[PDB]
Amino acid sequence: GRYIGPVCRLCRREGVKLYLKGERCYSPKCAMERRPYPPGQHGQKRARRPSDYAVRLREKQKLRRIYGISERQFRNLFEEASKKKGVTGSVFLGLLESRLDNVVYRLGFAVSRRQARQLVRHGHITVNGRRVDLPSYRVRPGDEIAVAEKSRNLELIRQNLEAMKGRKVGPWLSLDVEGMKGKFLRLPDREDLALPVNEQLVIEFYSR
Amino acid sequence: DFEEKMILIRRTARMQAGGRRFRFGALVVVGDRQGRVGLGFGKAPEVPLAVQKAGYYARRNMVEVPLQNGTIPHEIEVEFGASKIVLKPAAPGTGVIAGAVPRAILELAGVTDILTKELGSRNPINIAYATMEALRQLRTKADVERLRKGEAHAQAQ
Amino acid sequence: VEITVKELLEAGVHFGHERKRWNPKFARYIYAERNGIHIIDLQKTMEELERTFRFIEDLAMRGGTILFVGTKKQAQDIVRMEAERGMPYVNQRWLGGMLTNFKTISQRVHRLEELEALFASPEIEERPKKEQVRLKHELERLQKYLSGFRLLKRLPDAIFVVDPTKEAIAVREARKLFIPVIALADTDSDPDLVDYIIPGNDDAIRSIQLILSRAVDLIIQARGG
Amino acid sequence: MLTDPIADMLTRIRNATRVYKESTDVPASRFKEEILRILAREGFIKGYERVDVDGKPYLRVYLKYGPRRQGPDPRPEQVIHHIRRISKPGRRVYVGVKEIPRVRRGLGIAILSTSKGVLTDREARKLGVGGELICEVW
RNA sequence: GGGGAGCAAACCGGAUUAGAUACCCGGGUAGUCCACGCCCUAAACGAUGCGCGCUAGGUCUCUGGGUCUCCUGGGGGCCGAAGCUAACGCGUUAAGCGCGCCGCCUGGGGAGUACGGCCGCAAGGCUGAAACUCAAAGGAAUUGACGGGGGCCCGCACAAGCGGUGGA
RNA sequence: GCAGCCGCGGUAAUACGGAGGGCGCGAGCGUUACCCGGAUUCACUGGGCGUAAAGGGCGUGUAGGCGGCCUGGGGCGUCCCAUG
Ligand SMILES: [Mg+2]
Ligand SMILES: [Mg+2]
Ligand SMILES: [Mg+2]
Ligand SMILES: [Mg+2]
Ligand SMILES: [Mg+2]
Ligand SMILES: [Mg+2]
Ligand SMILES: [Mg+2]
Ligand SMILES: [Mg+2]
Ligand SMILES: [Mg+2]
Ligand SMILES: [Mg+2]
Ligand SMILES: [Mg+2]
Ligand SMILES: [Mg+2]
Ligand SMILES: [Mg+2]
Ligand SMILES: [Mg+2]
Ligand SMILES: [Mg+2]
Ligand SMILES: [Mg+2]
Ligand SMILES: [Mg+2]
Ligand SMILES: [Mg+2]
Ligand SMILES: [Mg+2]
Ligand SMILES: [Mg+2]
Ligand SMILES: [Mg+2]
Ligand SMILES: [Mg+2]
Ligand SMILES: [Mg+2]
Ligand SMILES: [Mg+2]
Ligand SMILES: [Mg+2]
Ligand SMILES: [Mg+2]
Ligand SMILES: [Mg+2]
Ligand SMILES: [Mg+2]
Ligand SMILES: [Mg+2]
Ligand SMILES: [Mg+2]
Ligand SMILES: [Mg+2]
Ligand SMILES: [Mg+2]
Ligand SMILES: [Mg+2]
Ligand SMILES: [Mg+2]
Ligand SMILES: [Mg+2]
Ligand SMILES: [Mg+2]
Ligand SMILES: [Mg+2]
Ligand SMILES: [Mg+2]
Ligand SMILES: [Mg+2]
Ligand SMILES: [Mg+2]
Ligand SMILES: [Mg+2]
Ligand SMILES: [Mg+2]
Ligand SMILES: [Mg+2]
Ligand SMILES: [Mg+2]
Ligand SMILES: [Mg+2]
Ligand SMILES: [Mg+2]
Ligand SMILES: [Mg+2]
Ligand SMILES: [Mg+2]
Ligand SMILES: [Mg+2]
Ligand SMILES: [Mg+2]
Ligand SMILES: [Mg+2]
Ligand SMILES: [Mg+2]
Ligand SMILES: [Zn+2]
Repeated sequence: GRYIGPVCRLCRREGVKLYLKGERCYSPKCAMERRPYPPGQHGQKRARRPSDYAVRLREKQKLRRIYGISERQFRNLFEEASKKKGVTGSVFLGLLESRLDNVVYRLGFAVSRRQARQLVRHGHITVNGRRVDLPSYRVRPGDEIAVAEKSRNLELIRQNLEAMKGRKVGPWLSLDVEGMKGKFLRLPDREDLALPVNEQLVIEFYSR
Repeated sequence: DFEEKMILIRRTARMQAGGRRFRFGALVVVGDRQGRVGLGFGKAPEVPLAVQKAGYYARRNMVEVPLQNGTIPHEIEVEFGASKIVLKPAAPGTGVIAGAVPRAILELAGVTDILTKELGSRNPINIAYATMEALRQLRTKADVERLRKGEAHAQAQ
Repeated sequence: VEITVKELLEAGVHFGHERKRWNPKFARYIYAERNGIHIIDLQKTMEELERTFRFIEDLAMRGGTILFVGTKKQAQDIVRMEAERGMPYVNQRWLGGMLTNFKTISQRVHRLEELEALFASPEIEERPKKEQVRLKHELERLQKYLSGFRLLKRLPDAIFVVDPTKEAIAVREARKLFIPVIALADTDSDPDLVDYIIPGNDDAIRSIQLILSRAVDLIIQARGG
Repeated sequence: MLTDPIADMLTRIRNATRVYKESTDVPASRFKEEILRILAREGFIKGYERVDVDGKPYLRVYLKYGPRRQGPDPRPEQVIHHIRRISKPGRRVYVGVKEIPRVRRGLGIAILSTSKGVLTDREARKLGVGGELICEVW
């Protein structure tokens, strides 16, 4: 299925912080905070210089891992993004960011992207008044992304929206904290997303 | 103060009665990712020493690539010995779609989008040189206009 | 101080080489051939000597050093004395590298500055009488080859060579380093390699003697006195 | 024997330039002189002049170069870097308008023979016509 | 069919050599020669198809013409501009820049083999594979090593000596 | 025993076998077979033949291919427009 398994670890293979976890990825526990080397017997030993493949590969993985997502779903989007009029490097991220699983997390309903996928799949999410539970559903602009009237009372739902007390939400989005609704306004331009990815390397990895 | 890259490192043999005797060769690129790149091939008897050498040479052999918005001003094809490179400029978000060598050279030039094929001999060193020579040769509806009008330029501009 | 078309004839400046040795590129500087030898158009020589002297002058006026070069047995003592009156010169052997490998050559300068240092010194009478002579010999050669190079504390602003086809080592070096080349060029030479040309006899004393002096004359004219 | 006199013309210019000839003569022809007329406008040559060699019609092509260069080889940049015959006898090359090509991202010329004249790629594409694709230049 | 001095496959005899059954020597038939008819292959080589135009020069030579210091054609060589080349080299006798047309190539061995067809009196030739098998076969250039290759030089290395070992 | 290729294994195997650890994908992953690609390695785009494979042993010349300068007609090729 999607990847379940140990995560603060990919956090470590990519050598940067992926925020795959959640409340502690922010605390002095992400093991990036404690063991910034990669996992395994050998992560202590000095690295060999990467091959071009290596760097192209890893930059792909870093980006993909950030977003959850299977390679088959990933490659299929990069494919779709190339068929688009646009700058595919950017068009891609816009497409990624359009995922319900993601929109929800960015909205601040879920602590993390992983937790977000459940919130979706277990039916806790409204899209335009109706239920949606495919984490892959594509949110278009004008879409309203709410919490189910039912699931309004969850600890994490309420506990997370109380962090919204002092966060502010992405510039292409609008949150209705009290009403527990968010609206998807436009696609995020490249400059809005501030990921630690060199999208261009991803493109290059796929043109082999 | 540029980035350096390793195109390739090799070992090579002489001969003396009683043994092979070795020497090392390093192919090094040097760029500032905004239109200046130099290539150096240095040999010394020790590998890191060769690279030092190589790096020195690279900076003396420098070429100003006229980058036009991440890409090169027109297409171009250049032979060097057996080896031959073709550089077709490309649109945004295309990437350096180029082989092992040319990439390194192009990347450090400051190029981001470009099409490529190697052809003929694939030999690193000559492909290295063919590429550097290709870039040494690019011009601009600007560079070109001055060559052709030239002999009375500044009457129309 | 300029120069007369007449004075040039008297020098025998227009007497080229035989037709056998000959660079067709040089044709653009030839009147005709009489009895086997090409005769250099002085009407040209003169109009180039101008463009060329005009360069030499401003360069000097701005403080530039001009390296004079003549290996040929004819030139030597002319290059020498002319240089001195105030530039550097090479007149014994052109040591390959003097320009492009300038550093490790000028290294040899500090060696003789330091052996000069050692012979004015007490510390010399120390060394065994064998190293003593063998050190005077080291010094001696260095003075031979370097007595004019040792004035160059950095690459010349231009080099002025007598006979470019003899010297095209020196010349090659200059062009690789983007130093302007000036030469007294005969018919045997690629004029394309000479940034500032003077076509005319690169062979006779009476010819070089004239050119080099008027050059140098012009130099210390435009150095204030 | 001579079979392509336009090849011959182009190639005369090519070989000339590589030796930095100031000028070369080419046996005349209404057609060739048209191609030259084009090359003139676009600045690849200073111009041509019609002359007479032994009472034979010729065309003096006056070539144009770059400026002298420093470094150890000072032979000027070419202005006609590359001239090349496309439609040849024994394989003609006709192009429809939406198939007339672009030479060096707009930096070069393709010379076309059309029922409306001898046109440059741009001149032809403006008059909305195509024809025989003679040569390319840059 | 004619001719046959000299030469000389095979073959005969002498030597050499571990053995020669070859290299050396003495003989010697075909053949080499002429005519006529066949054969039609070659390192049939410039290992470079023909024709035409264009792109510095120097020098040597055979051979024409001129107002024959020199100029101007056509050959044959050497050296070289530009250029070309993997290099060696080529370089107005192109292997440079171009157009026309023909022939040919597409990994090594198998193999110029097999089969078929054509020619041939014959010997045989032209045309011409695959199965299989290898992972190379190749070209030029570099360093070295070696040569019953060359050149110059040295060591009690030989020679010139004096004295020994090998025998007891 | 591995082995697509170059190769690995003859007592220190990052190449066999097991283990730990890692990488890559994930209800799938590998293998074999076949097509296209890479293969400008049949080269129209886009290759060659002095020595790498490659100029016919040389000529004559048939079909065919190709062919100087000026002017004019035809408009087959060719090009443009409208329409099916
Ligand atoms: Mg592909
Ligand atoms: Mg430029
Ligand atoms: Mg080639
Ligand atoms: Mg563009
Ligand atoms: Mg190849
Ligand atoms: Mg290969
Ligand atoms: Mg001389
Ligand atoms: Mg059509
Ligand atoms: Mg008989
Ligand atoms: Mg016998
Ligand atoms: Mg006998
Ligand atoms: Mg006999
Ligand atoms: Mg005639
Ligand atoms: Mg003659
Ligand atoms: Mg001749
Ligand atoms: Mg030669
Ligand atoms: Mg050359
Ligand atoms: Mg010719
Ligand atoms: Mg060829
Ligand atoms: Mg075959
Ligand atoms: Mg085979
Ligand atoms: Mg055969
Ligand atoms: Mg045979
Ligand atoms: Mg045969
Ligand atoms: Mg048979
Ligand atoms: Mg029969
Ligand atoms: Mg035959
Ligand atoms: Mg060999
Ligand atoms: Mg020897
Ligand atoms: Mg003795
Ligand atoms: Mg004795
Ligand atoms: Mg005894
Ligand atoms: Mg295995
Ligand atoms: Mg393995
Ligand atoms: Mg193992
Ligand atoms: Mg395990
Ligand atoms: Mg595992
Ligand atoms: Mg193909
Ligand atoms: Mg072709
Ligand atoms: Mg080939
Ligand atoms: Mg052979
Ligand atoms: Mg061959
Ligand atoms: Mg032949
Ligand atoms: Mg043959
Ligand atoms: Mg016919
Ligand atoms: Mg016809
Ligand atoms: Mg015709
Ligand atoms: Mg007509
Ligand atoms: Mg008509
Ligand atoms: Mg009509
Ligand atoms: Mg018609
Ligand atoms: Mg048509
Ligand atoms: Zn984490």
